[PDB]
Amino acid sequence: NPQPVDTSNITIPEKLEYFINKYAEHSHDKWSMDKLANGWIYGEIYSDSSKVQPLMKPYKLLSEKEKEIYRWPIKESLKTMLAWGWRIERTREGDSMALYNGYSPRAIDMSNVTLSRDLHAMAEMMAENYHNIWAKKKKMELESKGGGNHPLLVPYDTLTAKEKAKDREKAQDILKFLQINGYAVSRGFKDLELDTPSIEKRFAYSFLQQLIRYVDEAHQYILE
Amino acid sequence: RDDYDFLMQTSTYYYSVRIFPGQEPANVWVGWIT
Amino acid sequence: PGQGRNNNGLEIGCVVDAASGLLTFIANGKELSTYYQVEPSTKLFPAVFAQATSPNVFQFELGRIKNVMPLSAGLFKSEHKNPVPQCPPRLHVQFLS
Repeated sequence: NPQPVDTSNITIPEKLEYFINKYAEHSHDKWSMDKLANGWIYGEIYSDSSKVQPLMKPYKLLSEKEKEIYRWPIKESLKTMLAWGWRIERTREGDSMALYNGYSPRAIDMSNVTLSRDLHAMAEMMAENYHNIWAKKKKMELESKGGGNHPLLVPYDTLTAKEKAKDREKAQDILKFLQINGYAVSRGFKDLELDTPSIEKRFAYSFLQQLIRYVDEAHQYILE
Repeated sequence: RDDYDFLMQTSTYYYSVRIFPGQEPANVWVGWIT
Repeated sequence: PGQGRNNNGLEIGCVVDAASGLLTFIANGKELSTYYQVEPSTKLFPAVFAQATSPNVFQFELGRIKNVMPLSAGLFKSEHKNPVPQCPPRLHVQFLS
């Protein structure tokens, strides 16, 4: 049963709009990488047989509706990350960056950018969430057609590394670009209080209390 | 074009260090030690 | 400048004036403010201290810039007048242990 955390109610903060724009630009840029590598060329006429497409104009030159396809998944990804409550903070370095702020595109290599242990756990959680989103769409299609059980409908845990590859790489690269932009992302919830000195919350105390209750109950039952 | 005579009369030497993208620059120090 | 390293790895350039003992550093084609003046006969070892946040950490580059001698020309006596940069097998990276 796939349930992603609903993000319709939650809205993105306006301060993250700079990141939204910048990552839309970077996604357009990697798309330009694959487009040029395949061999498509810029041209005002869009033809698939001629293998020409006008979207090699820069991101600023792109149309507003053309920008929709990029920041849309960006919007869902960020509302998913924020609906989980993960506090996203905004460092002095990016503030310096914002103060600072024939088509030759060039992307930023994320090969050496690396995340922490906890950041890996967060990326895995958001990745499985994205996979459950895909799972719901595939399943709506599935019993819209009635049958045709798709092989990859098994849980993310059951999935293999090759199957997890594209989901994982997306869920990681978004965090990678977040880090290089300089946004501070961490865990949403914070500990309120751990009653460590409490003997009660030690497992032995609860176990022995239950044993006491059971022994006393058995004593009453044998008395009757 | 560099001056060949300046290169022969000079005593200034150069080396450079490339910090690969993805490595934190705040964790990297460059210079000379004795 | 900011954001000038994510596209291409940042390059600190170290220039040593053996005749005057002036140690100045250039980064991304512009001279940094910090400069060191050493006393005569000082023997200086190129050194990089780094804590790794990536599988690849850094790279020693032994090239030259305009009006400056390559590092091998000062390290080795036979190459004193050889503008071509060189990395003879004697040169190798060492670490504190």
